[PDB]
Amino acid sequence: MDGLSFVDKGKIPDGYKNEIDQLVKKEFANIKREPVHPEIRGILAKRKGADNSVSTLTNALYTEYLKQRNNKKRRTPDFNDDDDTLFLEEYRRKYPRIDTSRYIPNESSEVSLLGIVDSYLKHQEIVLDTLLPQTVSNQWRINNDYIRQTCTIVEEMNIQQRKQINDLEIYRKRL
Amino acid sequence: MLCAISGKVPRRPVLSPKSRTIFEKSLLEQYVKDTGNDPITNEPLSIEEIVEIVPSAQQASLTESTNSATLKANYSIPNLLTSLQNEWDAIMLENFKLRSTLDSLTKKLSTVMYERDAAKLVAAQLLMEKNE
Amino acid sequence: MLCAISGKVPRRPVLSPKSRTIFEKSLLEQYVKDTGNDPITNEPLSIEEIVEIVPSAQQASLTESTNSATLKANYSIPNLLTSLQNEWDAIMLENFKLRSTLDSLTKKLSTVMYERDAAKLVAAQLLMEKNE
Amino acid sequence: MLCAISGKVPRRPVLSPKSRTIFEKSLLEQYVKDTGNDPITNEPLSIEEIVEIVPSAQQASLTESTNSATLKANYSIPNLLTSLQNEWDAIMLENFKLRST
Amino acid sequence: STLCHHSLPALIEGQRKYYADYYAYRQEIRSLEGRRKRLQAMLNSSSSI
Repeated sequence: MDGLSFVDKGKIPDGYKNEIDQLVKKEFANIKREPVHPEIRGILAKRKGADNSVSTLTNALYTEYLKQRNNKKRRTPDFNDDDDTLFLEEYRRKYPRIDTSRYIPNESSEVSLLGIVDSYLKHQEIVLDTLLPQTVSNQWRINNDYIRQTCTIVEEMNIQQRKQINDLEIYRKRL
Repeated sequence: MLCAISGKVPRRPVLSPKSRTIFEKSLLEQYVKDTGNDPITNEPLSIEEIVEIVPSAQQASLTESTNSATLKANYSIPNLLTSLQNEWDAIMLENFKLRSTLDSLTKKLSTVMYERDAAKLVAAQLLMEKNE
Repeated sequence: MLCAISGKVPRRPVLSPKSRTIFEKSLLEQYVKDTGNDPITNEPLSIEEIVEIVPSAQQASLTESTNSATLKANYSIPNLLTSLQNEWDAIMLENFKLRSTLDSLTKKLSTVMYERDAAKLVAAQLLMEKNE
Repeated sequence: MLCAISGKVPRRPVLSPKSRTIFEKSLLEQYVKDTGNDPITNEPLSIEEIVEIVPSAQQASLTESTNSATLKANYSIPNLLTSLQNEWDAIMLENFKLRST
Repeated sequence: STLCHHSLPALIEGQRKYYADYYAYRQEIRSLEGRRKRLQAMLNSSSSI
């Protein structure tokens, strides 16, 4: 029954809608459910790319996340830990990170580390004194102009979209 | 105009003739090497079909001023390394969010599809009983 | 860099200008004596056209110190940056593929929801006409 | 062969015709654009006079496979970033020593 | 902030709504053609008894 007719929504009493909702629930209970609907497999089969190193890392992170989510749900249900923050905390705990804090000089610091810090500072000084003053204002102006034009364009796109929706609703009201 | 893959300003902009869309040269060339197809239409696309766009000097200034660490007065090599790590973190978080969303949506879609098929069945059954 | 004839590190590197390729001096000189031609391009080449690459005195001290662990560190900054760039390209493509799948699933979800609701309305009409 | 400026294996090797020396393309082009001279001989050199060395297919495969095979053990982005930081520190120590001397 | 948090999401939500309404309008056109075909098919089936 492919040509599902457009039944005029206002004529049917709501009691028949609630009874149909119950009947559809009953039949949906009788339907055996596969974990993915057969139709969706065609879409998902397009996702399969090459096994790049990144894909292995992101798969690993997501799998370990799923394991920690399960174990936390098993331990403490009250934590309104947003999934994002939990993922980030796990990634920070497991994987080695750039530690800039080692650059803070201390009296106990080795001369080697002090000399590294001094060289970093000297380069930063030269950039701030000689380079950034000439360009930063221009960069900010250019970025602001580009963004302003982008905003204008996206607002015009929003207007054109609302117009398309309205024009289509008019067409649907002429049928 | 942003690369239709990264959502950033392309450092080397190229046009796919199949989708008539702008991409970052590296990203489009890699996608074509991996798939032989246009990323938008999935039509077949070779590297030799890609039309590289010639940037005007103003486009160069735009590319270097947009999304550049040189916009901020805390510019330094340690700060660059930290910003890089932070962007990697944000991208990993985004990838996680994408996966979690796709899983949830797959489950919701499957549910609504079984509901639709059940509804179609109920409608057919009612029409059959009414015609007996 | 390896001599294109021998596949070994040359003890006296020379560049052919025609092929812009590195050779061992004795091998290129002998091949040019035997043939008069560049071994790669087959263009005519003379012994006076051969550019003998002078190893810098720094290169000599470095080619002693290449047993040092700091040259065995396969992590030159340009190579690290390029590896990072390749991983960024890869992640961007994975994210794009994810987003594209998610959007297609969303459009399908909407379509199915409309099919379900139209089906349910047809069923509710047939049930009305059956109970009357 | 190493770049006469960086002391590292180049990624885009070039020859100066004046000094007859190998450099990394980016470094030599920058030095010439700044000074108009070859960094060793100080003879005047243009960017068009630079001879870009074409790597043989065995050299391209060797550069890719040395990078690949040795990064493979630490190819995770976190290890890459840590190595980058450590290399920067090494360079900054060398620069500081030079400046102090 | 205005682009990322307002104008883009609004554009995408509009696009999703348009896609859905267009699919609906395509179904309605098919249903009208199908009513005309179902009438013709009923007639022909009664004439084939």
